[PDB]
Amino acid sequence: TNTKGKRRGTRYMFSRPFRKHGVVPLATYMRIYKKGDIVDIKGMGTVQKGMPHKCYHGKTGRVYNVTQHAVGIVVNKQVKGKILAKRINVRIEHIKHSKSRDSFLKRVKENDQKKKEAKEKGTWVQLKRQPAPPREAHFVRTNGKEPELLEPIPYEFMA
Amino acid sequence: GRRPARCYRYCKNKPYPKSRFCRGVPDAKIRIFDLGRKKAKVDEFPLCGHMVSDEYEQLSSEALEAARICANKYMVKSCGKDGFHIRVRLHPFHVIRINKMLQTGMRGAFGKPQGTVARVHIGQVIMSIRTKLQNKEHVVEALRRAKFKFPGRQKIHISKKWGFTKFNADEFEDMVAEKRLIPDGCGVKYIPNRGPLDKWRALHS
Amino acid sequence: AKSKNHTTHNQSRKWHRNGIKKPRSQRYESLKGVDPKFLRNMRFAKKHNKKGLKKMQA
Amino acid sequence: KENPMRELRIRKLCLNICVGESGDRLTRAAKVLEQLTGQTPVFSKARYTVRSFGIRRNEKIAVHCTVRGAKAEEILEKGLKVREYELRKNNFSDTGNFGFGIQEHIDLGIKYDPSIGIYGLDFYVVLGRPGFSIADKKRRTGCIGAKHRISKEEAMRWFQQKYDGIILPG
Amino acid sequence: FVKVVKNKAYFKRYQVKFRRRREGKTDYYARKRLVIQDKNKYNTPKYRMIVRVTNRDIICQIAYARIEGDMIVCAAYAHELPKYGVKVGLTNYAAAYCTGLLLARRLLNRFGMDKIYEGQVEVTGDEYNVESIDGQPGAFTCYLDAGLARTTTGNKVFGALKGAVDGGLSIPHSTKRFPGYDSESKEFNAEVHRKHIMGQNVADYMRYLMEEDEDAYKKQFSQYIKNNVTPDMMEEMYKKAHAAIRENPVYEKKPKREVKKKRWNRPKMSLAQKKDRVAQKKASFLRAQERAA
RNA sequence: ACCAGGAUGGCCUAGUGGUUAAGGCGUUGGACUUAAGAUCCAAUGGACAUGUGUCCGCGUCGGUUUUCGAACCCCA
RNA sequence: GGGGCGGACUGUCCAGUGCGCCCCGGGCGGGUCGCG
RNA sequence: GCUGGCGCUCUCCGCAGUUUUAUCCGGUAAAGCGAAUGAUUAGAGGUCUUGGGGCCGAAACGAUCUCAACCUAUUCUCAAACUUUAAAUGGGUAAGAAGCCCGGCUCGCUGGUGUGGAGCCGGGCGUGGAAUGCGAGU
RNA sequence: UGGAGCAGAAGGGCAAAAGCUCGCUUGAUCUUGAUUUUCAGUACGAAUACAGACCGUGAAAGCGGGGCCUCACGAUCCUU
RNA sequence: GUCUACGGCCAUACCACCCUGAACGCGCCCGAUCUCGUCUGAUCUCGGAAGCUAAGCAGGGUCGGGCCUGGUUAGUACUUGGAUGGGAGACCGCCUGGGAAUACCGGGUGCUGUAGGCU
Ligand SMILES: [Mg+2]
Ligand SMILES: [Mg+2]
Ligand SMILES: [Mg+2]
Ligand SMILES: [Mg+2]
Ligand SMILES: [Mg+2]
Ligand SMILES: [Mg+2]
Ligand SMILES: [Mg+2]
Ligand SMILES: [Mg+2]
Ligand SMILES: [Mg+2]
Ligand SMILES: [Mg+2]
Ligand SMILES: [Mg+2]
Ligand SMILES: [Mg+2]
Ligand SMILES: [Mg+2]
Repeated sequence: TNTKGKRRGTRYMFSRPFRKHGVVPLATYMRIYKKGDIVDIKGMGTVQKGMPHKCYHGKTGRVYNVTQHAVGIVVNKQVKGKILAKRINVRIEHIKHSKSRDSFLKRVKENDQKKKEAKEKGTWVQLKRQPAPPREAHFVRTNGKEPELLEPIPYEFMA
Repeated sequence: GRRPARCYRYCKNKPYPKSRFCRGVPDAKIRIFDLGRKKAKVDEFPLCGHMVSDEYEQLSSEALEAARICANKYMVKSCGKDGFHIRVRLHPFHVIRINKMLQTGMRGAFGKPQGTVARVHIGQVIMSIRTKLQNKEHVVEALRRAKFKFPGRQKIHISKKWGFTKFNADEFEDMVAEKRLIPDGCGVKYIPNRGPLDKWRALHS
Repeated sequence: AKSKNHTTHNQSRKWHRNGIKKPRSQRYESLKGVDPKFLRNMRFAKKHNKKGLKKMQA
Repeated sequence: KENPMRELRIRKLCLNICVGESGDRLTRAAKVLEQLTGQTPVFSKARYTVRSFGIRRNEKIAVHCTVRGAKAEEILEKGLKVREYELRKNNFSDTGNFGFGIQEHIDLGIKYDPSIGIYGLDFYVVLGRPGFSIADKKRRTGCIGAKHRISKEEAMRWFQQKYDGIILPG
Repeated sequence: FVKVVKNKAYFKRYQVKFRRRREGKTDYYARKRLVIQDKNKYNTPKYRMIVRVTNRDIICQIAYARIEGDMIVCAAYAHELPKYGVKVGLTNYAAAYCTGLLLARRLLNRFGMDKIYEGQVEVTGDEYNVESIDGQPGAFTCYLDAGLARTTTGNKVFGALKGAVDGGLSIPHSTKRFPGYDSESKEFNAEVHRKHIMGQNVADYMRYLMEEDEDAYKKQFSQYIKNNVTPDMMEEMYKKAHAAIRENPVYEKKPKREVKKKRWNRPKMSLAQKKDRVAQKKASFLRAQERAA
């Protein structure tokens, strides 16, 4: 059997990237985390305090509590056949703001900005994003040149 | 003494080199990987022939020495004592194990290091010989004789390259002439158009 | 008499028979684990929201 | 014309007496360095134990001092008056420093007393131009630059044009 | 010979430090503990009194750190002390006090807190700390940024600190680093600190030199004679400077004018030019052989 | 094979906690005796079995080698 | 591509390379609009 | 945990062993060793940075050759307990009414600041804001 | 650029440091709750953010409730 | 055109050598009475302004090394899913989608925020 150690198998996971060791850049610490904000967990190995467990690395959660140097996050964690909503405490170094929700915020701002105008102009805009449609019927111009003829190559033993 | 090579023909295990975790490994039977005129220049031995593997198999160090003795003997007989250069292009790094049983059974059945065996892929060169152009049938018969020391199927392929180099034999001589390859012992050194200009002045003085 | 040591073989089927349900998120989630100083001040704010009730109706 | 700041100057004269064993025989060498330099020197400890030398770790086996100002100039003229203004070409280092050794400190002109004895010592001269302290400052430390460094062949020229010294070959 | 250390693999594996650390201008260990706010304070600015001694100038800045960079709220230099009267000695302890006081009064006048929070109007040099008056806005609170300056007793960063806290800024400090604090008795002497604030350590040096070596006095205080500053006027000259600072601490911008767009550096050389240059070098080197033979 | 050990002057044995190389016999030189043993006065020598790690420093502690001896190898 | 003015810069033969403003000769490339 | 039974609360918005659009996560396959660590084959080019020697000298980096290490560029072959790179498959999150947008109170937390945060109230906005499928919850 | 050291196994981490040398110390103290880890989502152990004291240290920002992290340990009954 | 003070991103910024640097600045530089700390005013700390861009620093240069970004490598290697595909096997081919990495060959060589100067 294995060991139940806390950092078992985290040799590359908690390690720093190549030529990215040493001083933590200080705008990591300057980012505002509100209640309810959606963030991504990624354990930095420079700071050994507040370190999330390896099952939270690469998980995304919702911040429920904010303290001086750390936040509490609600994280979905699958425990065999049930998913638990975790209440974990993790420092500011091991988290980063998720960008998955701030494109939905861009979509709702351009969707309420397309509801509130064009209503006075009477036309109808689209808000539900359709998937990638079949390609429309189009003409392909071969102006002058004939399409180049391809043949399979003879087999030559390379080396 | 040692088992027949059919026990360790296939690359079944993960690679297992000798390191600080594998100790008590006996030295390989093959030690010398180059025979013939090692000191021959790059323009003296233009014609290169390879013995190329066709299987993902494992060649023993004993076989790698037997084939180089067979090929060496035919090339010293046919091309004369120094008219060739043989490079064995596999070095046996994968250690094979043995669980010797004279009783414990399969309890604690992790082997002690039995021997050293090289791993070859489909299309990887096993042996290479460079020589003069007129010794081509002697190269082909030398590798064809050395074939029988090896398990599995090997092809003999006269390479497009110039000896033991990465450059083609047709483009080789005029790109030596244009001072793109400077001959440096066995092979060549490529001179790109990218260094400081003092190297270009030293080359074009 | 040796035996099988460990497996996770039929487990993914058993987890999916009644489903792998996401945990039940409802609005107004509980305040367990929030900062006690912040929560004590929040309870003072909730205790005195009735104070400025006339300004609200005005 | 060269600038006034390319003029070579003696940064420091570093004197040590390496006795090799601790006690009274090292305190009298400290008194030698005191009467030579005008200041109390500091002892240096052995880094590890070598039985062939008779040293133990962290045992005070040498004493040394650094002098600057005009006092380094005066003690260096003392040292070269002992050495008769002759240095060998190999006494100059690759970075533009030089040095020598005195077999007897009372040859410098320190009066002998029975309470101390006679100690040989070791002279090292570190030269510099103005601006060599930027590698030692705290706020904006840098390297001194290639055209500002002292070559061996420049420190030899400074020595021969500053003390009329004769650089012995070999 | 020697295995060369700065080979190709060395620069492949080299991780350069931060630009400010490589230059030497920033202690990032200090900056992490100094500029970062607690995260349950939520864009509440954390203010700094950056105090920087150059060779000819003391700089006192009030800043707060943002993600996109530090945001300077107020700034005061010593080169503007000729406006208030301190013509000579723009990098002494008294000038440090003057620009700390000028930074404090400029910032409080910008925030509207000039008539409140006046500090010590008479400088006596002891421990003083402003306090928040109820009903009025609370006092401005910042923390000192000495940078890499070795905070020993008598450092001019603490002169700037004393100028700021006598102007009315709430900065946490002790009197252990003010000049006049005796290290052996562990007591602080406000009168000695008042002499250092009013420059009665340097007028003592001019009186010291005018009796020992008049020529060394000439070469040590040369612009003092040119500006006609004597040992006897130093206290009231700094007093009039402090009174003028609290009279008018607002800063007027030096007006922008037009210039003829003159470039003083070499422009970066183009790809066509750097190909042509090496082609010309090759042609010249080859002609220096086909003309030699 | 598994466990437990053991390798030091020419032979037989000491030797730690980590700094001291020990003893007996032997060898060598001089006395005693006509001479030799015995006896008396002295002297030398150690691949500390190897390399590695710990430590300032190892014969000494800790893992791996190379020669040896001891115990066990049972129920059918 | 050519012309004009302003400059910068380079080559171990006067010779050459960009950049700024203006003009011409256009060829070209597809987009947008109009006409048949 | 899987199972059955008994139900119950609603339905007649929600959810998914699925994709898409976004967005993070990873160090396996492959690849690399003219890149760190480790292993390792071959020549070549150099000098004193040392040594082993022939030969010329008391000898001399004085002349003279080599041969070794050493250094500089190449080259052959590699790694589960190496790695600059680095997949495919895969794991989180988001795809709205519990959402946005105004106004106004409370706070003993925060503190230049009707500052910041948080909690309360009042109002406004339904094109239900990817595809597909299915009644769910307890 | 760490090829050293950080008590040790190994891995990760670390350069005006987390290493080395000084200065001062005792946050290796008292007291609730919450959380992570193994997990049944139980304990122990270990750990993490907080809060309430009382302190240390520094000029201050801050940092500290043991050791840079991953290991170094113990229920009921009884005794003290 | 550029610098100073504080920075964010942390080499397109580093490294080696060379050339230029107007004005302010940054510095080097002068000194040790005071503050302070050293064997040593070299550092640190303080008090200054005779001299100078020599150094740092800034801007350029190198058929520069590194770094960054492309092409090639290469639809190669590998890979999701499929077959009563092949082969004694080893392994390989096809269908279905996904898809690298060196060597080799191009291009680039710090942007930028706040406050305050100089032309
Ligand atoms: Mg196997
Ligand atoms: Mg079982
Ligand atoms: Mg500090
Ligand atoms: Mg792994
Ligand atoms: Mg592989
Ligand atoms: Mg506390
Ligand atoms: Mg510690
Ligand atoms: Mg019991
Ligand atoms: Mg000085
Ligand atoms: Mg300069
Ligand atoms: Mg210059
Ligand atoms: Mg380049
Ligand atoms: Mg700017």
